Amino acid sequence: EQDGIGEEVLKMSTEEIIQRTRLLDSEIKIMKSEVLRVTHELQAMKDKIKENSEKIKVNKTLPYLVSNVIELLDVKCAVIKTSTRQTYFLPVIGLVDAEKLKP
Amino acid sequence: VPGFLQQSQNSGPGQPAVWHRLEELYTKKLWHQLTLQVLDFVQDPCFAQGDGLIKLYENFISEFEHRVNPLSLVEIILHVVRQMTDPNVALTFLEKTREKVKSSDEAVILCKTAIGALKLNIGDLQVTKETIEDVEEMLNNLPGVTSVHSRFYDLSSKYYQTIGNHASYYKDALRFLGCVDIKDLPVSEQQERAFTLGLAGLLGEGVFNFGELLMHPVLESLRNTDRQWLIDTLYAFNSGNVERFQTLKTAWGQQPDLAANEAQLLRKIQLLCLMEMTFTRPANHRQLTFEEIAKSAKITVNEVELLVMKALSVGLVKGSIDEVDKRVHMTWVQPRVLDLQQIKGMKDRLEFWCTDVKSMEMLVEHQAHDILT
Amino acid sequence: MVLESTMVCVDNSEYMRNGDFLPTRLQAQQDAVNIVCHSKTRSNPENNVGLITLANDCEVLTTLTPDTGRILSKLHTVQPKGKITFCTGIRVAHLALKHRQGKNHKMRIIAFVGSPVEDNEKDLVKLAKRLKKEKVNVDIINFGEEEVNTEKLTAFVNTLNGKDGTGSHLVTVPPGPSLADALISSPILAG
Amino acid sequence: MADPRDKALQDYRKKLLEHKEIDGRLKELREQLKELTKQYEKSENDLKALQSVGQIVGEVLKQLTEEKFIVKATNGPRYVVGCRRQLDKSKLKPGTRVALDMTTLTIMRYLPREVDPLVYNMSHEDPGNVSYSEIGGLSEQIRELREVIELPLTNPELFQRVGIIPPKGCLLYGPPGTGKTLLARAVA
Amino acid sequence: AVQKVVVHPLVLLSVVDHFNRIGKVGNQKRVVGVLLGSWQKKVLDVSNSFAVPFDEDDKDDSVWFLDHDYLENMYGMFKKVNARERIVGWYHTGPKLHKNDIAINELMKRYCPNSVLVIIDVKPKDLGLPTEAYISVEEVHDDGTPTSKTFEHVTSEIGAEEAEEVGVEHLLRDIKDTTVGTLSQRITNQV
Ligand SMILES: Nc1ncnc2c1ncn2[C@@H]1O[C@H](COP(=O)(O)OP(=O)(O)O)[C@@H](O)[C@H]1O
Repeated sequence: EQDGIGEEVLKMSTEEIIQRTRLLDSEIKIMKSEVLRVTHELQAMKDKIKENSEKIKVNKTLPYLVSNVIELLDVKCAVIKTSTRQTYFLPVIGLVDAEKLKP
Repeated sequence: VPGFLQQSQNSGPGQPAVWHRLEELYTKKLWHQLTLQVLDFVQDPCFAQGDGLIKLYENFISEFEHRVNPLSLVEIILHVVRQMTDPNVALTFLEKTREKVKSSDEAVILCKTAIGALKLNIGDLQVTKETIEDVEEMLNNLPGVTSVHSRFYDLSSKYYQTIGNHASYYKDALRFLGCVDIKDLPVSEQQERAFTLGLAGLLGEGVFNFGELLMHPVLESLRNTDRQWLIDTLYAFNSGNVERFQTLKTAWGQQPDLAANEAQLLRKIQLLCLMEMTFTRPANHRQLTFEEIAKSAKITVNEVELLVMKALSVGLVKGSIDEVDKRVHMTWVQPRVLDLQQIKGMKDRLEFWCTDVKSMEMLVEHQAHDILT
Repeated sequence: MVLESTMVCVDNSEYMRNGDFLPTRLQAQQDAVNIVCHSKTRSNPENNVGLITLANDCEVLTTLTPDTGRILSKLHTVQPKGKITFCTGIRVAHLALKHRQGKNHKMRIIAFVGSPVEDNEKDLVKLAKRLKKEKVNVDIINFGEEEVNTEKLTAFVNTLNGKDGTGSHLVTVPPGPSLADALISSPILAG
Repeated sequence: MADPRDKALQDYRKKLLEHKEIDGRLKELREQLKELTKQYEKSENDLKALQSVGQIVGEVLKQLTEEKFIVKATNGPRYVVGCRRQLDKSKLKPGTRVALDMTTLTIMRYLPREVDPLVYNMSHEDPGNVSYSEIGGLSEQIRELREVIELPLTNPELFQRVGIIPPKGCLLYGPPGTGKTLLARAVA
Repeated sequence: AVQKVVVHPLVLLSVVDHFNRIGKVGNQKRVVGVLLGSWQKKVLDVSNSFAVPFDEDDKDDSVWFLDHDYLENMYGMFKKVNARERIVGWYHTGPKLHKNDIAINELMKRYCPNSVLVIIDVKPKDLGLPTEAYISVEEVHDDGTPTSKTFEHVTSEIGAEEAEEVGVEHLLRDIKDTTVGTLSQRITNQV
C-alpha cells in the first residue's frame, strides 16, 4: 500500500485522473461483458443437460435382463453371458464405469 | 482544458475556424467528427511541433474516452510517435499504447508493425524477425482490414535490405500491391516501386520472370518514358531470346546489382529459351536437335546436356535425352500466357477437334442403328 | 389484443460510439428497446417483436417472436463498429414481415436513427410509394447527433402516409440531456 | 479531484472496492461453467453410448473362398459370413474368435483367446525381482545355465558365426532345497 | 479438405417435392433449404435435409432471408428424433446461380465451420448433370491481384446403402438399365 499512497505523491495530474480510470474503465467494461456471457451460457447449458437427462430417463427403462460379466477388456470392452444362456459382445459398456466393474 | 487549447491555439492556421470548432466537439462529448478533426490536424503537412503539446490533450482524450475506436487511435499515434523523433522512449511509449487496448480490435497487429518500423533501423535482427513472424501468426480470419497486410509488407519492404530477401520480397511485393488497390500517390514513388519489383524477380530464384507483370500496369504505365531498358530486358526474357545486344545494354544501364549476377542472368535465359523453342513446334516434331539449342542459346555443344538436365531438375520440362542421335525428346508441362491473337489459332484447333468428334459419332450411330435401340 | 408485427430497428454504427447522451448512446437506445418491448408485450400477449440492425449489414438476429428474453440477450455485445446503410434496412424489414407465420397480424416498424443518413431523396420516396403499395407503417425516431428533420426524413414520413394516414411520427430528440420521456409521450400510445 | 493527493487517493479507494468485487464472482462463474461442461461431457458420452447395438460371439471353423467363411456361434448354429471392408482376411485363421453383427451377421471384429484358467496362472505371480545378487555360491552352474537359455534369445548372431542352433533347455538335478527354482526365476 | 460428397437419394428427392410444394405459387425460381449431413472422413455424407423460408429480389440481389429461428427449432426436432444426424450445409437450384451465395454461405458458417453447398438441377435433368457441389475457401485471389471470394469445387457422386436400393429397385420396374450389359448395352454406353 506504499505504492498506493506513493503514486498519489509523484504524478498528481498525470495518472490520478488517468491510471485510476484506464485500468478500471477497461476493467469494468470487460467485467460487464463477461458477467453476462458466462451467465447466459450457464443457464442455457443447464437446460441442455436437463433435456439430455430427460432423454436418458426415457430410454433407461424397466424391465431388465440380468447377466454376468465374464471378463472385461478395453480394446472398456466386455463379453457378457446372459441368463438366457447366450453370450453377447458389446464394444461400449454404457451407464456404468469400466473400472467400477468386476467379472 | 478548453483554455488548454485557447493558449495552444497557434501553429494551426485559421485559428477560430478549427480550434473553436474543436471545443464544440469534445464538449458535446462526441468522438467521431472529433476524430475526423484531430485526424485532419495530423494529416496536415506541417512541422507539427506540438506533439508533446497535443499528447497531454491526447491523454485528456483518453481520460473521458470510454468509446473511441482504437484502430484510428493507434493510426494517429503512429504519426505522433513519428513526430517524437527519438526511438528510445518511442518504443516504451508505443508498448504502453499497445497494451492499453488488448481488446478485440486488432490494432495490436499494427502496433507490432509500428515496432519494426522503428526497429529495422536500430536493433535490426534479434526481434525484427520475430515481429515479422508474429503478424502472420495473427493475420488470420479477416481479410477485411487489408491495412494489416499493407503494414506487414512495409516491414518486409524494410527487410528487403537483408541478404536472402529477393524472391520472398518479390512474392510479398505482389501480395501488397495486389491487396492494396488504388494508386493514391504519384508516379515519382510508384515507378521506383516497379523498379525494385523488376529487380526482385530478376534476382529471385524460383521465378523466371513470371509474366503478365508485363501486362500488369504498375510498371508499363509508370515507366513508359524512363528506365525502358528494364521493360526491354523483361521483353527479352518473356520472348526468351538471348539477344546479346540489349541484354548487355541492361548491364550498360544498370551498374549496381547486375554485373554481380550477370552469370545468373545468362544462366536463366539459357534455360528460358528452352521453354519457347519447345513451345514453337506443337509436338509434331518435338525431337529437337542439339544444334538448334547451340544456335538459339548460343552456347557450345558440350554444355547443352548440363543445360537440359538443369531444366529437368528444376521441373519446367519432363523430356529425355538421346545421344546416339544427340537429339532431345520433349514432353512438356510448364504452360504460360498465350497472347489473345494465339487464342485464335487455339480456337481453330478446337473446332477441327470438334467436327471430328461429331462426324464419326454420326457414322457409328447410323451404322449400328438397327441393333442399338 | 391488437394483432401486429413489431420490427424494431436499432443502430450500431460508429456514430453511436460517443456521448451526447450522458451514460452511453447505446444504453440510451437499449433502454428505448426495453420500453417498447414491454409496451407491445403488455398491450397484447399475442404480438411479436424481432430486431434488425442496419450498420455494415442488416441482420435478423432475433426473428419475429413473442419471446423477449432472447432479444434482451442480443441487445448486449452489439459492438457498435459499423457504418449506416439505410435503404436496404426498410427492404429487409418489409420482406421479413412477408414471412409472418401469423398472417392476420398488422405490420408496424419502429426504427432508431442515431447517425446522419446519406441517401438520395429519390431512393426513399421509391421505398415510400412501395410501402404505399404495400401498407406498412414505419416509425422513425431520431437519436445521437441529429441532422434534424431533413428533406429526406420529412418527405419519407409524409409519403409514408398521405391523405389522412396513420401519423407515423418523425420523432426528434434533444441530443443528450433528456431521457425517453418524449419517446413515451406521443408514439407509444398514439403512433 | 483534479490534483488533491488526498481525494484522488480516495478516488480509487472507492473504485478498487468495486472493481475487485465485480472480478471476484466472475472467476466463480468461470468455475461453475467448467464443472457444467464436465457434466455435459458425461451426458454426450452417454448419447454416444446409447446407440450401440451389441454383437454376437462366434468362432471361425474354416475359410471357403476369398469372402465365404464358416463360423459357428457359441451356443447356436453354423453360418456363412463375410468381412466388413478391411478386416485383414489373412489374420482370420481356423480357430480364431470373432464378433458378429446382430442382423447383417457378418464379421465385425476378431478377438484373441484367453481360455481355461488353469493355464491362466502366469499373470498373478511375480517374476521377482532376483538379479543374480541374491543367489549364493552356485555361480559356476549359473554361467553354464545362461549360455544355452539367455544367449539364444538375446544374441543369435553368435550362434550364426560358428553356425549352431540350440534353444533346447536344461535339466536341474540335485537334492531339494538348494537352488532349483531361483535359477529359473533369476533368468526369468 | 473434402474428397467427395455422397448424395443419399432422399435429399435431392426431398428437394424436388418442395420445389413442387411452392410451385402452385411459384414465382421464386429458387428453393433454399438446410442440408443435414454426417461427416465421417475427407469424404462427406448426406442423408437427410429439410427446407426453410427464403426470398430474394432481382433488384440489388443482396436482400435475402434465411430464417434462423425456423432453422433452430426444426433442427432441434430432427436432433431429438435422431441424434446421429447434424447439419453440414445447405442447397439451392437454378443452375445460373445468383451471386448472393457469398452472403448465404458466410452467414451459416457459424453453424458448421467447413460448410458446404450442393446445387441440384430440377428442370435441367437431361444430358450429363446429376448435381454439383461447391466448397468455400478465400485467398486474396492470386499473387498480385485484389481480394475475392472464389467458390471452389469438390467432385460429387450419388451414393447407395441398403434399404434404399430396396426402395429404388421396387420403384423402377420398367427398363431399369438391366444388369451386366449385352452388346447393345455397351454400344449405347459408347454412344
Ligand atoms: N544359494 C542360495 N542363494 C539364495 N537363496 C537360497 C539359496 N539356496 C536356498 N535359498 C533359499 O531357499 C529357499 C528354497 O529354495 P527353492 O529353490 O525353493 O528350493 P528347491 O530348489 O528345492 O525348490 C528359497 O526361498 C531361497 O531364498
